[PDB]
Amino acid sequence: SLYVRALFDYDKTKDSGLPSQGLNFKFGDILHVINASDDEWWQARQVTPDGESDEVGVIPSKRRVEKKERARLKVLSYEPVNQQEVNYTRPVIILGPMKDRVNDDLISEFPDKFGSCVPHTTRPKRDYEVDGRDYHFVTSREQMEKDIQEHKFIEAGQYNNHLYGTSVQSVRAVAEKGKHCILDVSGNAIKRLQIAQLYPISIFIKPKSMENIMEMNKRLTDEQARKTFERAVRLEQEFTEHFTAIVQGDTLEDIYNQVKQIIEEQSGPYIWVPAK
Amino acid sequence: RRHSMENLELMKLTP
Repeated sequence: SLYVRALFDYDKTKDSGLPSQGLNFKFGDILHVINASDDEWWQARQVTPDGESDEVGVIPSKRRVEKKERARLKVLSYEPVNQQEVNYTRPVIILGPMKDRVNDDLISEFPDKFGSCVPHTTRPKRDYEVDGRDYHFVTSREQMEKDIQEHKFIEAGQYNNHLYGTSVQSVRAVAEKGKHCILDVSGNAIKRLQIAQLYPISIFIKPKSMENIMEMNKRLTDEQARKTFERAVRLEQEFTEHFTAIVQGDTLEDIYNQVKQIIEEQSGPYIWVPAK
Repeated sequence: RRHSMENLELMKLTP
């Protein structure tokens, strides 16, 4: 049958021209499509982490959703998904404002279910550092670079003219040890992990406003709040298709609780993945 | 730690 991840938000009340009672959903939701026949509207049911809703509603077709979206600018509708079995604990990528706090809280509050991978660096090992503990210390920039071009790293960067990178093997190492690897990385690492058959749980924290940002962090100035909100907008525009979920709240506590639940809901041995 | 990772200038990577 056809199972789909919703890449956008749908509100019945907002849409006119519905043939039957619609089914309104949120981004990230998984929908079971009962009949795709009409070239306009589809009949689907919501798929919950617990059950499968006994209900039916009308959702716009992929075709319909796209014409509407394309009509504006001078396209995200539905991502077909399959249920897949995993032998590993999925990595976790939180993105958006407050993500760092959310990362710190997961590791602190649940040390057994969460952890950090060992990154690679070309920075010369200090006498007190142990290779394999702090970093995997690469003794050749040439080698480090060849590793990068060969896609050994899901992310790489520079600090004080030293190369740093986050290895796939290194992430897979925590994943197989039974912990969610908490990654501080950009939206680009998401696809690489997927390509690597390690499917991260990717959660974006979407600020409702600049005020929303300022309320959760009271020590930010207007300039900072403005900047923080503006980079969250482009982050969302760039990576949206690659998010497993998007969360909003009026408080950090509210956001955090949601991420804990989503991670829980996404942490089973069977997960929904793109069909390809 | 890890401080250096906290601040990095990221590099674009090949497809």
